[PDB]
Amino acid sequence: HWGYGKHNGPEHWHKDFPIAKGERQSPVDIDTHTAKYDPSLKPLSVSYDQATSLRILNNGHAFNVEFDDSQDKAVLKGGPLDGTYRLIQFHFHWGSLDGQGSEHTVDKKKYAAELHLVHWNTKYGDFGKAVQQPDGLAVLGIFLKVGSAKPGLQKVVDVLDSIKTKGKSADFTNFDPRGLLPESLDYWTYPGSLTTPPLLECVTWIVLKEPISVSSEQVLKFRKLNFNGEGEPEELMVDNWRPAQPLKNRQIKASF
Ligand SMILES: OCc1ccccc1
Ligand SMILES: [Zn+2]
Repeated sequence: HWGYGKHNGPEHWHKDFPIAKGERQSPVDIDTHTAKYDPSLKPLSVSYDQATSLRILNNGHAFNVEFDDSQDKAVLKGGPLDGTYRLIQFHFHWGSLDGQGSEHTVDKKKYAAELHLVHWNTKYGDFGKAVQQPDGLAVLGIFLKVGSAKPGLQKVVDVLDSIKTKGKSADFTNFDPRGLLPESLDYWTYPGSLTTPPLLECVTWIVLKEPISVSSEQVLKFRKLNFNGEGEPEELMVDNWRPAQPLKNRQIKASF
């Protein structure tokens, strides 16, 4: 199956998922000089005060912190969005080195990692139906650079020991995602896709301009995770990022 190795990595995905060469694939390089300020964009609204996290899972390609999305508790709205999108999970993509790891790039610059807060359009009833719609998901992307530690991320870093291998999960209640947000909500937005198979073209991407900083020790712990399951040969979970894809017929808009 698909992965990030030499024989099943991003350049191989198109064989099982033809949409990999589609018209609105993600991630993309964000050319800051070509992105245009869009005055029609409404302010972004991130309401995570009532967010209810439940568990953290190592799924073989990243670790997801999952939330209870059976009620409107943590929602994203505004910005380029019409309607309300509910937070279902967040995960990261990172590298083997601080010089790479992000999926989106800024003027070709690669960050050490990238956080994806995934939300689905409540008008479609559930995540499974939303991914079958062009405007089914809204994903907030946040870059990570190495420098000072991010206090709000430590709880995540500390539990990784308990989900080292694929298929392992652990209770992860009362985690506040507001602790992973940068100060400014200025962003770039464009229509795209999931960056992992099935690569469905159902995402309105909202990528924040301001990165958050995490410590060398924090990202170091990410790199100790495994792509493999327990009892299998150990392959470190690193470089689980898809590279930039052709922008094709799309315009990236800036909120600033
Ligand atoms: O890349 C965004 C994404 C969201 C949900 C599931 C997979 C991928
Ligand atoms: Zn992702």
